[PDB]
Amino acid sequence: GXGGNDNXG
Amino acid sequence: GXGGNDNXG
Amino acid sequence: GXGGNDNXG
Amino acid sequence: GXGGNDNXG
Amino acid sequence: GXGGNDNXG
Amino acid sequence: GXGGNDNXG
Amino acid sequence: GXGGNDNXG
Amino acid sequence: GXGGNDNXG
Amino acid sequence: GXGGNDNXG
Amino acid sequence: GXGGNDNXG
Amino acid sequence: GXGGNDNXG
Amino acid sequence: GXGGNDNXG
Amino acid sequence: GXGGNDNXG
Amino acid sequence: GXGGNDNXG
Amino acid sequence: GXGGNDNXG
Amino acid sequence: GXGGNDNXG
Amino acid sequence: GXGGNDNXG
Amino acid sequence: GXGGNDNXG
Amino acid sequence: GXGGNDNXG
Amino acid sequence: GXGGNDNXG
Amino acid sequence: GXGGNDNXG
Amino acid sequence: GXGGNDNXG
Amino acid sequence: GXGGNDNXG
Amino acid sequence: GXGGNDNXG
Amino acid sequence: GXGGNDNXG
Amino acid sequence: GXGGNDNXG
Amino acid sequence: GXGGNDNXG
Amino acid sequence: GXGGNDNXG
Amino acid sequence: GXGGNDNXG
Amino acid sequence: GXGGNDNXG
Amino acid sequence: GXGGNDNXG
Amino acid sequence: GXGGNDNXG
Amino acid sequence: GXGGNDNXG
Amino acid sequence: GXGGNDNXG
Amino acid sequence: GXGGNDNXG
Amino acid sequence: GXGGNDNXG
Amino acid sequence: GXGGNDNXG
Amino acid sequence: GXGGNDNXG
Amino acid sequence: GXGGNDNXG
Amino acid sequence: GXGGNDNXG
Amino acid sequence: GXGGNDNXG
Amino acid sequence: GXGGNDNXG
Repeated sequence: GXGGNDNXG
Repeated sequence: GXGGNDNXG
Repeated sequence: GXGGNDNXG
Repeated sequence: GXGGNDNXG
Repeated sequence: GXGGNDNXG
Repeated sequence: GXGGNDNXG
Repeated sequence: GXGGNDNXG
Repeated sequence: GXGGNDNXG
Repeated sequence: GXGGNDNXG
Repeated sequence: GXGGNDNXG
Repeated sequence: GXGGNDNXG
Repeated sequence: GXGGNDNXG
Repeated sequence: GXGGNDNXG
Repeated sequence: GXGGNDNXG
Repeated sequence: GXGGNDNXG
Repeated sequence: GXGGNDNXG
Repeated sequence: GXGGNDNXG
Repeated sequence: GXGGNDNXG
Repeated sequence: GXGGNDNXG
Repeated sequence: GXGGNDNXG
Repeated sequence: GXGGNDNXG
Repeated sequence: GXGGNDNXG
Repeated sequence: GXGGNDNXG
Repeated sequence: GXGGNDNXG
Repeated sequence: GXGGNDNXG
Repeated sequence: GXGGNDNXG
Repeated sequence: GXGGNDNXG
Repeated sequence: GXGGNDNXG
Repeated sequence: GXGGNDNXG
Repeated sequence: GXGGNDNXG
Repeated sequence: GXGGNDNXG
Repeated sequence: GXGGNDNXG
Repeated sequence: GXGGNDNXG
Repeated sequence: GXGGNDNXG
Repeated sequence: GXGGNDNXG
Repeated sequence: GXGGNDNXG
Repeated sequence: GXGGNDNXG
Repeated sequence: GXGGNDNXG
Repeated sequence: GXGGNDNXG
Repeated sequence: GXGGNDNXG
Repeated sequence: GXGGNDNXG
Repeated sequence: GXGGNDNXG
């Protein structure tokens, strides 16, 4: 999501 | 979502 | 997710 | 921190 | 930290 | 740290 | 459905 | 469905 | 389309 | 379209 | 499309 | 589904 | 949250 | 969270 | 989190 | 132009 | 142009 | 954006 | 152009 | 973005 | 991005 | 004829 | 004829 | 004829 | 689509 | 679409 | 698609 | 001169 | 001159 | 001159 | 210009 | 220019 | 230019 | 600049 | 003169 | 710059 | 002159 | 620059 | 002159 | 036309 | 046309 | 045309 995403927290 | 997104918190 | 993503924390 | 950024792109 | 960044791209 | 970065690409 | 769905981003 | 789905990004 | 697209019908 | 688009009908 | 696309119908 | 799915990125 | 059987598709 | 049987597809 | 039988496909 | 063009959507 | 072009979506 | 960006003029 | 082109999506 | 970027002019 | 980038002009 | 053309770029 | 053309690039 | 063409590049 | 007796110049 | 005896100059 | 008696110049 | 130019006639 | 140029006629 | 040029006629 | 202890996130 | 102790994230 | 103790993440 | 530019003074 | 001159284009 | 540019002074 | 000159293109 | 450029002064 | 000259192209 | 000693430079 | 001693440079 | 002693250089 064009920069690193931050999933599951 | 054009910058890293922040999912599940 | 165009930079390293951050999964499961 | 918590999603990366999009600097010049 | 917590997702990388996109510097010039 | 915690995902790498994308410098010029 | 003859596209692609963009979910949570 | 004749595309590709982009989920959590 | 950031999800998959549908080309030529 | 940021989701998948439909091209030529 | 950042997901898989569909080419020529 | 005749594409590819991009999950958590 | 997040309820049921989603075909997120 | 995250409920049911998702066909994330 | 992360619930059920996902066919992430 | 002289920034990459974006065709077929 | 003179930035790579983006065809077939 | 989604058309190539044009930096350093 | 003079940046690599991106065909067949 | 998703069209090649154009840096250092 | 996803079209080759164009650095050092 | 007499200079070429620029079709999609 | 008399200069070539630039088709998709 | 009289200069070649540039098809997909 | 991209249909007919076309001839790229 | 992109239909008929077209000839890219 | 990419259909017909085409001839790339 | 972004299409072939026409010099000295 | 981004398509073949036409020099000295 | 990104397609074949046409020098001295 | 583009002067100081900056840090691109 | 592009001067100082910068650190691209 | 591109001057100082920089460190590409 | 479509002529040469001057970067960082 | 610390650029480049673009003449007749 | 479509002529030569000048980088870092 | 510390660039390059683009003549007749 | 489409002519030769000048890099780092 | 510390570049390269692009003549008739 | 085209008169004198030009340093087209 | 084309007169004198040009240092086209 | 084409007159004198050119140092095309």
